[PDB]
Amino acid sequence: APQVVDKVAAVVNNGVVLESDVDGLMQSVKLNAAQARQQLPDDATLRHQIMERLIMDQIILQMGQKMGVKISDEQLDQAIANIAKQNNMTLDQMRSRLAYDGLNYNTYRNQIRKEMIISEVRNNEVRRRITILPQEVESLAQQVGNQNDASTELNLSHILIPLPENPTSDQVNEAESQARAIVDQARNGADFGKLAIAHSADQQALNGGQMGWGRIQELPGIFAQALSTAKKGDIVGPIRSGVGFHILKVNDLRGESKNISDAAQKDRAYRMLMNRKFSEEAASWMQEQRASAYVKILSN
Amino acid sequence: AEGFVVKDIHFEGLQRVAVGAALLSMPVRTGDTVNDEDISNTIRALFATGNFEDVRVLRDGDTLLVQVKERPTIASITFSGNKSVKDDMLKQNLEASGVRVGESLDRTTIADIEKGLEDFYYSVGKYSASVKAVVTPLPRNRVDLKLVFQEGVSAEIQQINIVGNHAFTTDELISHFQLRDEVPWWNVVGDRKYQKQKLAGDLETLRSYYLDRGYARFNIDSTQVSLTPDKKGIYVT
Amino acid sequence: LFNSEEDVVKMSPLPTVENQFTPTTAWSTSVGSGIGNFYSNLHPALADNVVYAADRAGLVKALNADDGKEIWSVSLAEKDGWFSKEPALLSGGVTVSGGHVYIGSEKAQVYALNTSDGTVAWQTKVAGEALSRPVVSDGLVLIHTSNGQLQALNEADGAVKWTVNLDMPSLSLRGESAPTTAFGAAVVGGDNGRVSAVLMEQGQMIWQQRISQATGSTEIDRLSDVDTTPVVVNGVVFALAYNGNLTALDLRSGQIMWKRELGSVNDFIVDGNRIYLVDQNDRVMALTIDGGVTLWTQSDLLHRLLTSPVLYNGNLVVGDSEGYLHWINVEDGRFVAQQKVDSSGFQTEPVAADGKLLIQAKDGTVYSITR
Amino acid sequence: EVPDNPPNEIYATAQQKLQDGNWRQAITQLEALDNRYPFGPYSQQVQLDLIYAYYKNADLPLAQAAIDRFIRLNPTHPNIDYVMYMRGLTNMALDDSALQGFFGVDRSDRDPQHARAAFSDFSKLVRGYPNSQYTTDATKRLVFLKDRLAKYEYSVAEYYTERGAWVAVVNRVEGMLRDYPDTQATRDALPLMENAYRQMQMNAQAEKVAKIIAANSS
Repeated sequence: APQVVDKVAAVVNNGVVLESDVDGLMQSVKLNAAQARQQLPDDATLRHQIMERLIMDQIILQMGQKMGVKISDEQLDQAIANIAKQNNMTLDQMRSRLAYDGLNYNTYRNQIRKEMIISEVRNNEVRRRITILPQEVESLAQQVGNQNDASTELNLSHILIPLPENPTSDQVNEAESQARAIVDQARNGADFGKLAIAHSADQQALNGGQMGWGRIQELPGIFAQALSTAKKGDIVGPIRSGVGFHILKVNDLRGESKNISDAAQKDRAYRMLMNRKFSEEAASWMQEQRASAYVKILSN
Repeated sequence: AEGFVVKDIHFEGLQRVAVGAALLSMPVRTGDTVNDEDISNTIRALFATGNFEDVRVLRDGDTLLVQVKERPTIASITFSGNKSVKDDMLKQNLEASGVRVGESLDRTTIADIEKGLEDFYYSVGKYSASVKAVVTPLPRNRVDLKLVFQEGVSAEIQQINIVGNHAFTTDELISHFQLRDEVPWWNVVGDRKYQKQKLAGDLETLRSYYLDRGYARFNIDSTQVSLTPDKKGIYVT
Repeated sequence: LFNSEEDVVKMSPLPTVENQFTPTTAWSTSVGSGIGNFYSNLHPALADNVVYAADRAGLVKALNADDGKEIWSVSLAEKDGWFSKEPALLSGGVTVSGGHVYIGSEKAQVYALNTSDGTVAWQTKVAGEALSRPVVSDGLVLIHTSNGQLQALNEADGAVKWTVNLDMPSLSLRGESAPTTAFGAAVVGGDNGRVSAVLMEQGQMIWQQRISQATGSTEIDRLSDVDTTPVVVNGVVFALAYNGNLTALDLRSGQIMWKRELGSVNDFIVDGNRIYLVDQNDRVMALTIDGGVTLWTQSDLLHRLLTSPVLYNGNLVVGDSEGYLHWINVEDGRFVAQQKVDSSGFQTEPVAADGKLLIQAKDGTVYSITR
Repeated sequence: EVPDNPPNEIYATAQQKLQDGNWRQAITQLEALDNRYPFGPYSQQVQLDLIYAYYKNADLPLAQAAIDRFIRLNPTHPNIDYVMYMRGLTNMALDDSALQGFFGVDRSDRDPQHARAAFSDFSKLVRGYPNSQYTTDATKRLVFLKDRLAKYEYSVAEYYTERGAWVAVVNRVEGMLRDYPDTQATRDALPLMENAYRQMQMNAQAEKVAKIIAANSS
C-alpha cells in the first residue's frame, strides 16, 4: 500500500544524499552515454561511482557553506547563455528546457548555482596548495624557444604503407594504390586518425599517427621538401621510399612576428604547468577530503 | 498535485522529539500541493534538525508517512585498557565533547573525540597509542560507548642539545631544565618522559637564564623535536 | 608504576633457517664506545683498501681492510680541554672522497680529516647539527642539517658556498636525507615530505614534488619524512617517504611516473630491473623498475628493527637489532643463511664494496663479514 | 543491584518504597527506572518523584540538579510551578543548620547567599503562577526571607557602628532603605544612621533621619 517516495541513501557529515538526487545523476549519466554508450557501459560500478560523486559534492558544498562562499542571481544570469550552439539563450533556453527536465524553471538554476559554488571552492583550495617556481616555467619553455628557429612551426601527422626490402612491381603498385586511396579519402573529409589506425604500419598507428609539433627543417628531407608549400589542414600525397609510401597531414601551425634572437612564450608554459599542477593538487585534495570526512552508506 | 493531496501526516519512530517539534521542522503544512522536490526539502530540513539518524517519507496517496530513526541515546560510558590516564580525566573530557549519560550519541563526533584522546597520548609522549570507540546497540534505541585504550611504551628523551651556546655549556643550561636527558643511578624519583607544556616552560627558563646575565639579545632561532623511527627515542634540539 | 607494565605492540621471533654456506668474520676491531643507544648515521667507509670508522665520543680510526690492523687513530674532542673534553657527537656518516675524510657532528661542526695521517684539514660551522651523510660531488660537500638547511661546502677551502632552506614540520623523525648528484643537480628529500632538486652552481631550486600521502590529522599520522637517499637511474628518480609512497619521478620535470603505497626510512637498492626495499615494519620486498608490481615479499622479520639492505655477492644482506645478519635470495626472497655476529646489535648501514662487506655494531665493533 | 523486572514492576516497587518512606531505596529504584528507560511513559513522573525523594533525603545538590534538568527539558509542563516551589524549598533548606537550631542561634548573621537564591526562586514562582496552590506558602516564605536579609544588613551596620566606620554605616543603612524599606530591621537600623551622621558632624542629615524616625516612631 504505502509507496516509498524518497529516502536517505548516504549520510555525509551533517548533510545527506537523497535517492532522488542519485536517480537524477543516474539519468544524467544515462543521457550522456546515450550519445556513445561505450563511455559508461557499467551499471553497478557506475552506481557506486555516482554515489562517490554525490558524497564528494556534499562534502565540498558543506565546506563552502562553512567558509561562506555565495553566488547571486546576477552572476547566474548569462553564465549559461552564449554556450548552446547559436541558441537564443535566457528565452529559448528556458522554452527548450521545458521539454527535457524543466518541469520547474528554478530547478536548473538551483543546480547551476550549486555547481558554481563547488567549482569556486575547489579552485580556491586546490590553487592555494599550488606553488610554481619560475625556473620550472623557464625550463619548460626553453625547449620550444630553442626549437623556434623556423618562423612557423607545424603540427603534423604521418601514415606509412610498408614495403619489404626487395619489393615486387605488384607490391609497389598495391602500396601506391592503397596510399592514393587513403589520401583521396582524407581529402574527402575522412578522419585521418581512423585511417592511420586502420592502415598505417608506423609505430604511431595506434596513436592516430600524430607526430606533434615540429620544426620543418628538422623533419626527414622528403617531409621537409613536400611540406615546403603545405598549410594548415592540408593532405599531401604519398612519397616513395625504399621502405614504403609516406603520407603527411598538417593539423595546425603557430608563429609570431617577434624576433626570436623564448620571445613571449613562457606564458603558455605557465598555463600548461599550472593545469598539470592543478590536476595533481585536485586529485590529492579530493582524496584528502574523502578520508577526513564522515560518510555512511545506507543505500541498503 | 504531483505528490497528491496530503490529507494527514503521520510520524513513526518518534521517541524523544515531540510530534509538534517535528511538524514545526517540516516546511510543508498539509499544503495539499506537494511535489517531489518539496519532499526532498522536507527530508533535508528534518535531518538538519540534528535529531535523526535516518529519515524516510512514504506516500499512501492521501497520507504522508514520515519514518524516522532517532539517533540513539547514551546508556553508559565504559573505559577499558587505559593504564595511565584515569577514568575521571577521561570522563570530564567526554562531557566537554557532549558525550554524557542520558544525552544523544553524535556519531559524527566519534572520530573527533578519538583523535583528541590520541593527541593527548602524543602530548605525554605515548606515541603508537590508539583509542578506538565501539558503539553497541542496546534495546529501546540506546547505545553503550566503550573506549578501548591500547597504550604503547612511553618514549624517553634520548638527548637535549643546544646549538650556539659559546658562553655557557649545555650541561649547565639543561641542569635547570624540567626535562631530563639522563637520570643519575641514585635518583630514582625522576624519569626521561616528554611533555609539550614542560618543553615550552623549559624554553622560557632558558630564555630567562640568558636574559638575567645581561645579554638582552638572546633569541631562540628554532626548536626541533625529532623521534626515532621506532617511536621510543624522542630527541630535542 | 605502569612504565614497567607497559608492553610494546609487536616483535617477530627469530626465523629458523638452514645455512647454505658458512659465513665467517674475517676480523673485528673495536673503534671505541660506538654510537650507543643514540640513533645516528655513523657508519664505516671503504677507500683504497682502508677502512675509516668513528664513534660519538670523537675517536676516528683508519684500519687496514685486509686484516683490520690500525693504521692511525685520532680524537676530535676539545684539544685544550676547554670544557670536560666534551664529546664531538659525531653523527654524519663517515665519507671518504679524494684524500679527505668528511664527518658531521651534532655540534653543528663538519670535520675534514687527512687520509694520509688523520690531521684536521679543515673544520666548518654549519647552520645546525649535521645528521646526514656528507655527499661529495663537483668539488662540493653537501650537508643536510637538522633544521632543514642544505648547505654546500668547498672541498678544499671548507667555506660555505650556498644554502637552501627546506621547511621543517613541528614533529619529525630523527635523521636527514643525503642528496644525490645527477648532471649537476642535487636531489634531496625533506622532513616535510617533498623531494626537491637544486643546482650545484648556485643552489637554484629546479622543481619540488610532494611524495607523501599524509592521510591524517594528528601529528603521528602526518609524519612523512623523506629520510632516504633518492636513487637516480636513466633519468628517473626513485624516492620513498615514511608512511608515504615509493614514487618514481622524471629527473628533469619532477613529475610522478608511478606510485606505490610503501613507506620506510631505510635506504633501498635499485639494480637491473628490480627495487629491493625494506618496509618501515621491517619487511623485505622486491619490486619492478617499471612499476610497483611486487615480485616477492619476506615478512618473517617484522619489528626486528632491521638496517638498510646491501646487495653482496648477489644476495641481499640485512642486519638486525639483536645482532644477527640474514642473507636472502634475491630471486625468491628465501632466507639463505643466518649468523650471530655481535651482541649489541646493528642500527647503521652495512657497507659492500670491492668484494668486502663491513658493518659496525652499536658498541663500535667494526666487522668484516666474509663467506 | 536493581533487578531488571519489567518497567511496571520497578515503578510499583518505587512507589511502594516512597509511600513507606524509605527514601534511599526509592531513590535507587527511580534512578534505575530513569537510566534504563530514559524517554518513556514514566519519564515525567519519575523525574518529579526523584526531585521529591532527593529533597526528603537531604540530597539537596542532587535535587537542584534534577530541578534544573526538569525545568530546561519541560519548560511548559503543567506541573512546573511545583518544580519552582521545590527549588525554593531546596535553597531555603541549604540556609539552615540543625546543630545551631537546637541551641536557638539566630542565623541571620551567616551567609545570606542561599536565602537570596530562595527569595529569587519564590518570587519567580509567585509572579509567574499567581493562582498556583503553592503561592500562599511562597509568599509567607518570601516575607520571612526578606526579614532575614534585612537582619543581615542590620548586623553588618551594627558591627561597623561598633568599629567606628561611619561612612560604611551610612551606606549600609541607605542600602537597607532602598532594598528593604518595609522590614523591621530597617526601622531598627534608622537610629544607627542618625548616630553615624551625628558623629561625622553632618547635623542636617542627622536631623532629616530623626524626622523620619519620629514620623514612624512605632
